[PDB]
Amino acid sequence: HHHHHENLYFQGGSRKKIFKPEELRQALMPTLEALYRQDPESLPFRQPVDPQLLGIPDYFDIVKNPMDLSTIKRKLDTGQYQEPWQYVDDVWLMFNNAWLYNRKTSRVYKFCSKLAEVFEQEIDPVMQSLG
Ligand SMILES: COc1ccc2c(c1)c(C(=O)Nc1cc(C(=O)O)cc(-c3cnn(C)c3)c1F)cn2C(C)=O
Repeated sequence: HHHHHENLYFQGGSRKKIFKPEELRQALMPTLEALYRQDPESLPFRQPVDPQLLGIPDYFDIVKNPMDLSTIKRKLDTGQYQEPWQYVDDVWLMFNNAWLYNRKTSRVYKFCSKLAEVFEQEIDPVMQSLG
């Protein structure tokens, strides 16, 4: 959760601007696209986890707030984010759920780490420009 330390405007205080959905798409969709471009690493993250399909019925005992790339895409596509930090926190939620649910020595854990590396590189300059 180190990103809470930077861009303190998103952490708290009074409203200084209204982000329009188009503004957020233009700034943020490229960072999401960067994750989708990771093949094979994005494949476990392009749809919500389906416990019955994947044989992991305990999934929702562990992960209370599921998230995935397609949901994040949809929220950007339909204007459901009011501010950029909400998008960033959903990306981190997706990664944190995967790292929580999966052992370190499983494929999905490894793929999560790769995607997290890619995201950090793409997002940092973007969030500076929006803060
Ligand atoms: C069996 O144990 C687990 C445990 C956690 C998993 C997954 C599996 C997982 C996953 O396998 N997602 C997934 C889902 C689907 C789907 O159709 O819903 C498809 C793939 C997939 C697509 N192509 N490939 C090679 C794999 C895919 F990787 C995604 N997970 C997450 C994000 O935690």
